[PDB]
Amino acid sequence: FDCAEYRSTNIYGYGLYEVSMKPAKNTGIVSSFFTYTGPAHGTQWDEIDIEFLGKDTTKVQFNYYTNGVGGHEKVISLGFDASKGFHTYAFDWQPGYIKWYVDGVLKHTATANIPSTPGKIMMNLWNGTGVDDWLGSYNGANPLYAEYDWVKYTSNQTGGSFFEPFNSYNSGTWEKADGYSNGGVFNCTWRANNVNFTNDGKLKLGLTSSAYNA
Ligand SMILES: [Ca+2]
Repeated sequence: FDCAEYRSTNIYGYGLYEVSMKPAKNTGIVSSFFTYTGPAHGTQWDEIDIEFLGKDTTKVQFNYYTNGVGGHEKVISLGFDASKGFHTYAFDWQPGYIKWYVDGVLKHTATANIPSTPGKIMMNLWNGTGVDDWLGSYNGANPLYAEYDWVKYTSNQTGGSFFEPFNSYNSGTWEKADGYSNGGVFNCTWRANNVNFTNDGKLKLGLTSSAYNA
């Protein structure tokens, strides 16, 4: 299977992160929005997530890692099927807390071990393996798509905030991952061809089958 990941070329720190998106629905996959940095960037592993388990798009899972330590999962019931339309998700990441919101309403707050290292803004869609209890077993359904209408970041004591509407590939600010696979539980290869932009200005990530899957 071929999957998709769009990520920022620069790094960002404390500030408010907002994304308007519509994840994909299907057992075995994840659609997400998150910050990430790690060792392959000579840092501790720090990440804040917003993930939709395709197995149940009426819920959202929040998590974060500080120095490679995770285990802060929090699943919340949205009260709607995220896969049916665009909603705004966000997290405000400050030195002493992380607050997550859904359509402007505070849904969860974390204060233990909040991360500090700026990371890149990443969005991806993939099928997993080896973690059937968490994601459900992937049944090869394809093609599947996750859509993003816009990303906005408001820096604290940082430099530049930005607004990205996804009208087209802005390669000066983002990159499409290509030709490698994260390995581990990610059971697909990232492909730049699977990162596309629709006509009405949405980022569209696709999950498709490869020759050996048919
Ligand atoms: Ca847009």
